[PDB]
Amino acid sequence: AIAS
Amino acid sequence: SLLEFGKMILEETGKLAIPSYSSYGCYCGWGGKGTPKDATDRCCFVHDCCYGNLPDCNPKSDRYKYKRVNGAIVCEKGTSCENRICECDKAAAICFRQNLNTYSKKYMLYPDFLCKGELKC
Repeated sequence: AIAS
Repeated sequence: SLLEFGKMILEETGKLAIPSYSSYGCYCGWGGKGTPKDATDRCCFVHDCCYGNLPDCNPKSDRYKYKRVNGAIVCEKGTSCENRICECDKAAAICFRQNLNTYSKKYMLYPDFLCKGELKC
């Protein structure tokens, strides 16, 4: 997926 | 890229960037409005602003390199975008570290409608  | 920003966050905060900072406050992970809820959220807000300065780069997918010199994050030479992106992440990670003490769980999975207000970079 993702972080900020 | 998202793979690196993530690993960077873990080393720094011992927290998995996936739960922890993917749906925190108003700017952690998506998010594009309102007033940051706290420091950590401010961090994300800035990080998101940081990416805003690189219109023609691709943060989420361009990979870069970085080493640690005694824990000091060091962005290595790469493309102009990669270097700049690496710097933006670097900051976020430090920010996160610096505010661990105020990380609040009540800000995980925060509902959209609670993010009201306006804020410019």
